[PDB]
Amino acid sequence: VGTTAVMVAAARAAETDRPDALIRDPYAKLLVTNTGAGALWEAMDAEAAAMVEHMRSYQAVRTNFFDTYFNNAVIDGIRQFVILASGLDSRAYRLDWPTGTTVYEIDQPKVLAYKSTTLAEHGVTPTADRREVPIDLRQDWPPALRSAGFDPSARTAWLAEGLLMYLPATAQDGLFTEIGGLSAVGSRIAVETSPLHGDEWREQMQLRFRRVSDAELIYHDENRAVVADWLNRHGWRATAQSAPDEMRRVGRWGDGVPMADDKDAFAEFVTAHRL
Repeated sequence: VGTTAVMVAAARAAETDRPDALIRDPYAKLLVTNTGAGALWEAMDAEAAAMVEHMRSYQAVRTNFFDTYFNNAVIDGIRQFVILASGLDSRAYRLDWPTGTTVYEIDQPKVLAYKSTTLAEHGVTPTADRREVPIDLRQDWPPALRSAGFDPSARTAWLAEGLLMYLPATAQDGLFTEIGGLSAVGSRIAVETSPLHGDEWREQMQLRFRRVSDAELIYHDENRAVVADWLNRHGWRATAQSAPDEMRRVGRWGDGVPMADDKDAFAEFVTAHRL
């Protein structure tokens, strides 16, 4: 399990522990006790403190956004879901799924094995029809998804959280092309984009974070396609909500964190419907 997947699960666990929790992930603590970096993340001036509060709030708001997306897909009758690079995401376990729902998780086999076994040791299994698809997304993943039972003729809700910023710009295009090729009319996708001008942020976040213990986007590319624009010319109707706009909407934006005035330092949450 990567460092990033642990950190964001730790954030969800931290949110969940509060009385005023925006989201509740009963499985996140379980999942980061059993790696050991959520001891550090569980443990961890104004700018520095504002950075830790931002990490927690951004993850809460992001989680709430994608949860709402899946919940609304369920309401709209969609019964096939795909979580791309599912990591430590516990949505297949914690969200309410109607009978007849299938939820595919695609990620590398060691990540999937860690999550399922860790959850088992705690007596946790899913109620919904959860299907693992062990493959790397930079490789030929569509046949793997199909062999797991995926029906391309059915409406799908796809999720790509915390992924694109860790993929080379050329990989992003190929990913979306494959998704389009597997998507029936009325399918949807929600994705967290890579920030428009956003490698610098991780460094002042790394620096502020490194003072908290005491006590990088290697693929950042100026030529990366804008996601909403790309989807809107490849068979989708796509719109974007900036992460700061979303954080403001629910009263969770702290303007005290460095680069607060730079909306380009933050992801957008793009939602799209297949035409």
